[PDB]
Amino acid sequence: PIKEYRREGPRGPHLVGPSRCFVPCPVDTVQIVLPPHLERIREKLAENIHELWALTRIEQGWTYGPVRDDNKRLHPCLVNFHSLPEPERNYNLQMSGETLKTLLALGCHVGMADEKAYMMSNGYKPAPLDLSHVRLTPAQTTLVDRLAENGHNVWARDRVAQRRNPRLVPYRLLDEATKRSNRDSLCQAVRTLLGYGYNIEPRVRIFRAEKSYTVQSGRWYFEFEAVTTGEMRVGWARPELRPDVELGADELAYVFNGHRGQRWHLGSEPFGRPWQSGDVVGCMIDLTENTIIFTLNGEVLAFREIEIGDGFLPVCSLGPGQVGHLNLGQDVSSLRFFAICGLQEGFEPFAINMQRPVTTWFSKSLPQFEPVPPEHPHYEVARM
Amino acid sequence: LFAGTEHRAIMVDSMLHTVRGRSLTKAQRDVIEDCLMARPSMLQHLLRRLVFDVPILNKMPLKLLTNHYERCWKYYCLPTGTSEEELHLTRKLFWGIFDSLYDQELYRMAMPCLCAIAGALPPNFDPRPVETLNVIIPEKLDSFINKFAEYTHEKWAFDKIQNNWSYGENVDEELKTHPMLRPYKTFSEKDKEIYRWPIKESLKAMIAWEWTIEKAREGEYDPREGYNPQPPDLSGVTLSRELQAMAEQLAENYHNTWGRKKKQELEAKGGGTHPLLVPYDTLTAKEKARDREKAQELLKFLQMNGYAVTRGYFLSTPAKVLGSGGHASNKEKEMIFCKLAALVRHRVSLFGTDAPLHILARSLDARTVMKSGPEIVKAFFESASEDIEKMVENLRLGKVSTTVALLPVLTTLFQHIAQHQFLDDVQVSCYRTLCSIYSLGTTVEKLRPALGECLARLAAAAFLEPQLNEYNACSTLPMLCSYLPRWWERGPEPALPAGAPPPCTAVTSDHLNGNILRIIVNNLGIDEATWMKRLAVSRARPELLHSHFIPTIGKRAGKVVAEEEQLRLEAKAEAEEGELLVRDECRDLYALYPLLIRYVDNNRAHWLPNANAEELFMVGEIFIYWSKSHNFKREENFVVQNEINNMSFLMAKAGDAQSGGSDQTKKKRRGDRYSTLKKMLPIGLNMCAPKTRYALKDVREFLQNNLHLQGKVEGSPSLRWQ
Repeated sequence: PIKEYRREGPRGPHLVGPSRCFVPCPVDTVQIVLPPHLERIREKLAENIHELWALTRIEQGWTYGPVRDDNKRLHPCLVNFHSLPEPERNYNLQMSGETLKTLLALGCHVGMADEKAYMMSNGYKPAPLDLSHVRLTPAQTTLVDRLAENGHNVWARDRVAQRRNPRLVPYRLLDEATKRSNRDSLCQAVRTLLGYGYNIEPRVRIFRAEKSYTVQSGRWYFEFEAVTTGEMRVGWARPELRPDVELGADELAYVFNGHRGQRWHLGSEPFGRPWQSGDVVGCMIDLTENTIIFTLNGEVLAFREIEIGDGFLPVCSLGPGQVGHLNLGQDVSSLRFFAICGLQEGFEPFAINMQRPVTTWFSKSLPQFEPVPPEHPHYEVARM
Repeated sequence: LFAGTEHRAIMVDSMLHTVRGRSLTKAQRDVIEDCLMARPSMLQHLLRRLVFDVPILNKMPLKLLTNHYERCWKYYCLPTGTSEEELHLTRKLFWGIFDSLYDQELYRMAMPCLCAIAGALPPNFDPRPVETLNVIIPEKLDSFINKFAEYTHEKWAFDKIQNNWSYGENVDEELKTHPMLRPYKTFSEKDKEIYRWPIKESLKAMIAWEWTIEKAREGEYDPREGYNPQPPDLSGVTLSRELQAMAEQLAENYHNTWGRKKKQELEAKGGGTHPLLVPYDTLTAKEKARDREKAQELLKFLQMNGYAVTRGYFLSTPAKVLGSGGHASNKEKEMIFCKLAALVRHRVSLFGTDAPLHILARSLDARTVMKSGPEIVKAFFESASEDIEKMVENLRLGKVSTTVALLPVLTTLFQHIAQHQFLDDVQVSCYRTLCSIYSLGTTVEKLRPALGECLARLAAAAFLEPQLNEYNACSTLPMLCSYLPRWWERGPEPALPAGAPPPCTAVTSDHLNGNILRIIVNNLGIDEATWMKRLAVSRARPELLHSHFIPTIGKRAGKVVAEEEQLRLEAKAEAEEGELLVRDECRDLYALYPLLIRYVDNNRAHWLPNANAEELFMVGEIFIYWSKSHNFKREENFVVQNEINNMSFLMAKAGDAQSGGSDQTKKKRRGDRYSTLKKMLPIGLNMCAPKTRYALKDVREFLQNNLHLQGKVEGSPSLRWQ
């Protein structure tokens, strides 16, 4: 149902929004240089890469011969790397030089940090070394995935002359099973370089309960289940708040953030825990004892010694993709969050007060005209 | 804000005059308090001119003003966590202060707070122009100087064309014409030198400083009357930060060449002084720009002609490398004055941990080198305890993010075997090693296995200090062979042996990451062991920390004994409460028992099963009353005073919350709609303001349960004093 700000769920109406929304455009790599002293490493890496490619084919049952046919398992490139002319050899050479050029593009310190250093097959079974013996750094693996992304996007750029093939999509958006090949060759080049000892160093929805329903007296408590982890921020805030300002960035708001736990009251203030998905926030505003206690599935963790300037309102705010189930009363809908720390402290669910479902408001992304107030960031008008 | 900066620079000038004694010191206290009172950024601009003054600070009075200003930079450090680079220069000045060697050490502590400001960054004048005329420029540049001087004519003319100036034989500023406005080709070479002179003197300054100037890359509003320049876009040329530094220092040359002459210009005359006769670092970039635009545009034209141009946050990490050199300098001191400055730097080392990628391991290697310079002292002296505090910070150094350092741990582990023959300060490093291990709990291996040889020396043997280290060091078929025997140790329930065995339970708790239920039984056994052991000294309090780890290892059936233990603590308390009543016509020992119950609250935290407690509707409510009965003893009075004695050697509401549920299961939901018996139970609380007589005013299912809320209301009355 397009964009949306709500969708129904088994526990109740989960809140959503604002969602998120291209054609491939790979960065140039050919302009990058991989100079002579490293060009020898280009030749060696091309040799070991062509060898590992030969293993990748032979494992599939490929066998050398004049024919290039796939079903017959016959292929010209299964001959010696030296024997291959720099075209047929370029398939494992130019890809390697472009690999290192892309490594330079990544800002890697891919110099000569270290000196460079089995089933029978039909006329060609060379062996190099045990490349897998050395563990890759995770950063190097992510960089390898960047190599797969850049090389595949470039392959799409070359294939752009030929609506569109399913393979002709950006690497970020294509299915992960398609990744499991370019990532494999990337792991091959990575185990080759590391095996040679080459180091590589590299619009927010707000939900407000209705102003008529604003609390101003007594103790109160609402809940917010969260279908998905992320930039959640749930708390109490004064009715006169302006939505255009990010929530929690001002004195008017008192909210606890989703990830990191950095609850806000005008600026950052870390506390609590980064809860896992499905955990209940369950905010507990307290008047007389002017504080706002917070919980995580009945696990108490906040803001203290406030004042009632015009009462308070039940407030929530979602991230770009985050989704959660705001909760407001109905003892049947009450679960782990209220059965424990709720009644014992005497705090009241809103449907104790009410029968009608509580309507709220939210800030549409849509710009609209609005008369300029005399107080503002002083874009002052002057009739004359 | 600029007026405030001016007044601040003026008061700073007064402090420089002070750098009438005590009164002027009061004026320095005035500038100090003024700095403390305060936009903060413009205040930091006045503190930027005062940062240049800080460069002038290193004099003792100036050091004191710099110290109070450093405290202002500590308040700035609080507020903040461009000018940050100047703060880095102030850090270099602090290292210079380290090179300078009482109160000065405290000033260095202020420079340690300034070092914390650097960590936030990581998150009369005496001009000395270099001689120029003595230096001889190579003559290959003359073709360039022709083009750039002709360009100077082009700019000086184009600026005139902006006001429509033109050639005219008579001088007149109002006629919009001037005689000098004639083509540069018409000028004699000597007249061309009028334009070339600042240029050639500038290049002579570049050669006197031996800055590179060599051939390389290739180099090439209505129209008005008279000569009509349309000057090449030198301003669009982009200098790098190095080239920006070079242009900034040529602007410094114009600030010195003219700056030295301007002094003498007013010396021979007997005249006063000029505003520009101030240190270059003090200058605002705009005052610098008057010469900088002349300086950059020269380098931009050199780059336009392709001449090579060189002098011929991340820095804070490089500053740590300088500290590593100081760590090497400390090793020179370790060979045994200069060491005392390093002892002064130890305070900064404590600040360095509060300050907090792969390069940081080199600093951790320096922290390992710091251990090398400390280990000799292990085998004034309070600095070693500060180094022991740094040893706590050494764990933070590992938390911040070679192989020989791991070998050093095997050496210190060997020292534990020497202890078996029969010092403690060397064992304090093991407490730091435990802190290093607690840091490792968040995250070669044979060197870690070398510690098992120490563990063999640990199990074989005041000794609690070394034993506590094992609890953190614990972070396995080999361990499994003795792990089953640990259950046999639980069957022991000789008090001294418990202190070491308790760490072994924590060791299994660290290994707990089903199988935990067996460890839970080991924990329940520890609960069954501590339950009797606490009925009897201070060593149990050491177990209370391990009991917290045992709580992390954690069983509702075990609570049935814990309730009986809490009741036994309460039934004994009934005599202890009577012990005070007996004296009406001591309890300090009970505070130690309360500390045992403080562990029970940590065990209650393991039960916080409190989630499961709502589903019970069990006997816990009666057990909570025992704690509530203890609360009555806490506000009878003497037991609360007894806790202060326990506090010298150094909650209940969570239990009370479950007690409130006694008013109810499904009936409790009806109480929400009552805005069922919870409402009537509240009426009983009104009667608590004034035992069975209150219940009669309203029954075993009610009057008994009401007594719990009534006693809790009495505890609430105890909380009413707050």
